Amino acid sequence: IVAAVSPAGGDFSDPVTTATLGITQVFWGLDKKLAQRKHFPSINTSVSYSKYTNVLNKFYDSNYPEFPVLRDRMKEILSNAEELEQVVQLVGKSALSDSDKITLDVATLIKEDFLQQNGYSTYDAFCPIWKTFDMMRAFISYHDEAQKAVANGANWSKLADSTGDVKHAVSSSKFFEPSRGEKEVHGEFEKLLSTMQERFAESTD
Amino acid sequence: IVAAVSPAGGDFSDPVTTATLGITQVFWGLDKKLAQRKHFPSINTSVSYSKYTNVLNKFYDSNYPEFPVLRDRMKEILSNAEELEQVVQLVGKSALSDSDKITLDVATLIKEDFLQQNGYSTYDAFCPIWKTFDMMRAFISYHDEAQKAVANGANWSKLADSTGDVKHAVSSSKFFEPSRGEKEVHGEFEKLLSTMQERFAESTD
Amino acid sequence: IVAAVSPAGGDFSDPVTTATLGITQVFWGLDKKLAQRKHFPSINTSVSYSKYTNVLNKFYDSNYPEFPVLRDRMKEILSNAEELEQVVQLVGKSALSDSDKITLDVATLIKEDFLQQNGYSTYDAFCPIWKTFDMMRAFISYHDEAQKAVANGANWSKLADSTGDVKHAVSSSKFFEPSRGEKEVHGEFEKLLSTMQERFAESTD
Amino acid sequence: LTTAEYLAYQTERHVLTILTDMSSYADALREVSAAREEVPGRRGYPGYMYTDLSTIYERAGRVEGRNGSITQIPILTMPNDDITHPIPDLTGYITEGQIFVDRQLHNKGIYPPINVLPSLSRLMKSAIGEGMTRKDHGDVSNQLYAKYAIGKDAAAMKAVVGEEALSIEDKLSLEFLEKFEKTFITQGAYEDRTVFESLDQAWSLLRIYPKEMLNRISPKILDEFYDR
Amino acid sequence: SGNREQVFPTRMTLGLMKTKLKGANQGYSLLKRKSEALTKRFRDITKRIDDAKQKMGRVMQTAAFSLAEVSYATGENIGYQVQESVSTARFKVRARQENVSGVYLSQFESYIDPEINDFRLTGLGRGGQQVQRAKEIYSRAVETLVELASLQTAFIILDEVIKVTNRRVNAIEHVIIPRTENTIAYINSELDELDREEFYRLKKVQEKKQNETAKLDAEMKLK
Amino acid sequence: AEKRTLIAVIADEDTTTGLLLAGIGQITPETQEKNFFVYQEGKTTKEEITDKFNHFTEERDDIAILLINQHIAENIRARVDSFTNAFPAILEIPSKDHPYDPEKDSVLKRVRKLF
Repeated sequence: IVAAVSPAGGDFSDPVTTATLGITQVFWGLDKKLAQRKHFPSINTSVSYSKYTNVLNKFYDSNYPEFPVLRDRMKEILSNAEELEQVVQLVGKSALSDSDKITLDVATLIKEDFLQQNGYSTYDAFCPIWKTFDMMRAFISYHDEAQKAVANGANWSKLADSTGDVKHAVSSSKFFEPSRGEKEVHGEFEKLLSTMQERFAESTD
Repeated sequence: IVAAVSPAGGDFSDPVTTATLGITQVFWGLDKKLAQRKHFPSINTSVSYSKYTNVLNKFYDSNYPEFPVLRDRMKEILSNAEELEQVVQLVGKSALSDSDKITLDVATLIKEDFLQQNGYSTYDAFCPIWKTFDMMRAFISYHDEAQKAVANGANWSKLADSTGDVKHAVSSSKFFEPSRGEKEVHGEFEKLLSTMQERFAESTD
Repeated sequence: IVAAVSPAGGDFSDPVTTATLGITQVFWGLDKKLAQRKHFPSINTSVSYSKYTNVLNKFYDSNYPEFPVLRDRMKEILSNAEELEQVVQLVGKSALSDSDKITLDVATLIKEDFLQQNGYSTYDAFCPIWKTFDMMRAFISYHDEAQKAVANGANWSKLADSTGDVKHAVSSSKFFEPSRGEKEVHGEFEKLLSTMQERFAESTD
Repeated sequence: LTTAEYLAYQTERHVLTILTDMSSYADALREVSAAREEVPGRRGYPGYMYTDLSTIYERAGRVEGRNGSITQIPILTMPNDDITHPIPDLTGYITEGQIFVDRQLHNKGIYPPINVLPSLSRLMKSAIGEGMTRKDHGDVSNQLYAKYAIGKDAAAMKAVVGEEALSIEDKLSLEFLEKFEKTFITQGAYEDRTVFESLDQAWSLLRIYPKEMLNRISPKILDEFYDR
Repeated sequence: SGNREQVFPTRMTLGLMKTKLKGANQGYSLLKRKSEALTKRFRDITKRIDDAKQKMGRVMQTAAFSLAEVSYATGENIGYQVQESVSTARFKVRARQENVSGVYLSQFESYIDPEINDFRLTGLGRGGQQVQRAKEIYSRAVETLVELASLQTAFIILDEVIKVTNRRVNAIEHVIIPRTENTIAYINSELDELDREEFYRLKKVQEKKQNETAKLDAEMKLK
Repeated sequence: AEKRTLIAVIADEDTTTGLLLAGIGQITPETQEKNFFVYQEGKTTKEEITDKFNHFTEERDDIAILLINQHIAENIRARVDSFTNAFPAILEIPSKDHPYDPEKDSVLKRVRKLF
C-alpha cells in the first residue's frame, strides 16, 4: 500500500491520520514549513518514521554495508542541528562553538542538497539506491572531516572559506546523472571523496 | 437599520455576530477594554470598517472635499500608532526614532481628544459634521506641522514643551460648543489653524 | 473534612479543584519542590491560605492572647523574606540594608527550625499548641530584639556573630520535650526568653 | 490478565504482564461504546474509559498469603504526543508512574529511546535497597538523574554562553551526558544487562566527577563505591 | 479576560500555540540564565573598574610624583618642553577584540609603539625613569579603559537581555497562556459540548422512533 | 574601528598631560594638530573644551581612550552625554594635580547607580 492521507487543515489531530499512524509501518509525514519554503519533497524528517529500518538490515549488509550507520549519522546530525537551530533562532549564531557551527551548517547542506530533490529534472528525477548511498557517504564524511579538523586547531570560518570548493563539490554531487550507471558514478563519488579527504588534510595544517 | 449585536462573552466569533456580519455594510465593533477606562464611544478602530466610504465620496466632494483624504491620513497614523505600540510594549521608547515618537504622540492626542467624545456633556453631546471635519483638519495639521518641524531639524523632545500650548489648544478644541453656530466655530477653528502654523514656524527658527 | 484534591494532570484548574478551593476554608497547599528539598511537612507558605484565622480569636484570646498578632508578624516577615530573595537575586547581598538582612536571617531560621519539623523524632513528632506558641514567641522576640538593637545600634553582622549563641538556643528550642510537662516547658521557654533579653542587652553595649 | 491472575495466585509464580499498545485497545473500546448507541464522551472515547481501564490495571499487585504477584507494564502509544490526551492521562492517573520513550532521542539513533527526565517510578524506592539490588542503587539513581538534568540544561546553554564560559561542573556534565546517552541509555537490542552490571556501568560513568561534586550520593556510599 | 491573542480556535491552533508557549517558556528560561551569566561578568567588571579607579588615585599619584621628582632633578617643570615634543609618543591602542560570556565585548589591548622613546632623551637622567613610570601608568590606563568599555557594552547587552526576559515573562508568555486557555478550555470544550448536544438529540429521536415502532408492533402482537 | 591614541582635555589641570606624555601621547602630524590638547589648567572657557571633546569623540573616526582632569566632576552632564558608547572615546578621570576621583566621577556615578 501507498496510502496518501490528505492532512486537511489540521496537522495530525485529524482522526484519520491518528488512526492510520497505529497501522502503517512507514509514515512520510508532511512538513508545513518545508512546503512554505517550497522545499520539495517536503516530508518532515523529525516526525516521520519507518518501522522497516531494522528488517532491511538483511538487505543492507549484503549490498551497502555502511548504509544503516550512515542513516543513523544523518538522523543524528539533523536532530542535533534542529535542537541547535531552535536555540540559535532565539539567540543568535555568535555564541556557537565551532563544532556547533559545523553541525548547523552540515545540516543546512544536507537539508538543501540531499533531502531536497527536484524530481523533475533529468538528473535526480529518480535517485537510485547506490547514488543515494554514495551521497550519504559524501555528506557524512564531509561532516566528519570538518569535525575532525576543528578537533585540531583550525578554526572553522577560515576552513569553510578554504574548502568552499569541496563544499560545492559535495553539494553539486546531486547533479550526477544516474543514467551513467553505477560503474562510473561510483567512480565519480570515490574521486570526490578522495579529493575531499586530501583537501581537508591539506587545510588542516 | 442600526442594530447592536451584543455578543455573548464579548467574542466577535459569537454566531449571531458572524451571521450579522457579511450582511451589514458597517461594523462599529466596540471594544470592552476601551470602555473600561471610560474612553467613549469605545469603538475599536483596528477592526471596525464601513463599506460605505466608497459611495460617500460624492457627498464629500460636494460638501467637504478634503474629508476623505483626512480620514485616510487619520486612520494611517492610527495604524502606525498601533504597530508602534506593539513594538514599544516589548522594546521601549528608546529604540523609537523621532518621527515614530511624533506619530505616537499625535495618535495619543487623537485617541484622547478626537475619537473620544463624552456623549453627555453639552459640548460633545452632538458633534455636527462641520465641527468634526474642522477638528480632523486641526489634528492632522498639528501632526503635519510637527512632522515637518522634526524633519527640518528641531528634535521633538525639545519641541514638546515649547509648543505645549498648541497641543493643549488642539485638545481643548473639542470643547467648542456646537450650538455656537457654524460661523463662530469655523472662525475659531481657522484661528486655531493660523495660530498653529505661526507658532510652529516660530518655534523652528 | 480534610479532603485532598489530586487533579487529572496537576492542572489545579478543573472544576472539582476549583469548587473545593472555593468551599474549603483552609487549603494547606503541599508542594513538590519543598519535598524534594526534604523540607517536611512541605507546606508552601506562599499560597496556603486559611480563613479560619478569624473565628479562632475567641479561642486565642481566652488562653493564648498574643498568638494572632504573633503569627501575623511571623507571616509578614516570612513574606518579606520571600520578596527580598528576588532582590538578592537581582543585586548582591551587600546591597540589602541591615534590617533586610535581619529579616532574611530570621526567616531562614524560621524555615529551618520552626516550619521544618522532623516529625519522626520523639521531641517534635507532636508539637503541642503551647509549645508552638512559646516557640513563636521566642522566634518573633528574636527578630524584634535584633531589629531594635540594629535600628538603634550597631551593624547586623556584629550582633549576629556576637549573639550566635542566642540564635542557637532558639534553634534548639525545637528539641524541648513535650512529654516534660506543660508547666516545665513553659518555665523553660521563659528562662530562654530571659537569657535572650539579657544577652541582647549585653551585646548592645 | 485472567491468565496472569491464574499463574500468579492459583499457582505461585510471579508474572510481568505486558499490554502492548493500550491506545489501540481504547480505539476498540470506542467501537464497542458506539455499537451500544452510547453518546461519545470526551475526545470521542466513552465516558467510562477510566472504569474499563482501571478494571485492567488494578488486576495486579502482590497479595497477602499467595506468594505470586502480577507486574503490569502496559505499553501505550501517545495519540499525538500530548499527555493531555484522555488515554495517557487516565493511564498515568491509574498506574504507578510512567516510562517515556522519546521521539527526540529516537531520532538520534539511541536505543532504547527512554527519556529519563520525565520518566519516574513512584514506588521505585520499595524495590531498591540492601536486600534487593545493591545498597547504592537509590543514590546512584538520584545522582544520575541530577547530573543528567544538569547536562541537559548545560547543553542548552552551550549555544548561549559558549562552551568556554560554562563552569567546570557543566563541562564535566556535557561529557557525562554524551557518554551517558551513548553508552548507558544506549543498549543493544539483544544486550541483557544485569541490574548489578548496569549499576557498575553507572558507577563507571559517574566517576567522571570528583567525589566532592557527587553531592547527591551519601558519603558512606562514595567512600566504598567510587574507587574500585 | 486578560490579553487575548485574537487567534482562531481549532485543534491545530491549540497544538501550534502550545508548542509556541513551550518555545517562549524555554526561551525565557534560557535568556534568564544568559542574563545571570552576563550580570555575573558585569558585576566582576564593576568591581574591577572601581579598583582601577582607586588605582587611578594612588598609582596615578605615584607616577605624578615620579614626574615631580624628574622636575626637581631638572629644577623646573619640564612640561613646557614636553609640550608638542613628538607626533606619536611611544604608545598606541590596538583594535579591541574579545568574546566574554558569549558577547563580543571590545576590550582594548593597547601596546607600546615600535618607535619607542620618540620624545624621550631630554634634560637630566630622571627623564627615562619618568617615561617608564608613565608607560606603566598608561598600561594601567589601558586596563581601566578596557574595563570601562566592557562595563558599557556588557551593560547595554545585559539591559537588552534582561528587558527581553522581563518582556517575555510579562507580555509574551502571559498572553500565549490565555490564548491557549481560550482555544482549548473555552472554545474547544464548548464546541465538543455542542456536538454532544446534537448527538444526544439524534439519540432521542432514534429512541422515540424505535419505541413507537416498539409500541405499534408489540401492539399488533398484543392483539 | 581603527587604532588611535588617548587625549586629556579637562580645564582643571594640564599637569597630567605633562606627567603622561612621557610615556603615552597623541598628535596628528597629518592634520598638524596635537591630539593631546592641553587643558590650560583653567585658563580657557568651557566652550573650547567642549568643542575639542566634540571633535575628538564625535568627529575622529579612529577610536581610543581619553582622559580628563578634575573638571570631569564639573562637566559631568556633557560626560554622560558623550559617554553613550565606548567609542570613539571611552572617557576617564585621572586625579591630575589633586586627589579628584570621588564618587562624583561620571563613570563611577553610573557604576554606583547600577550597583
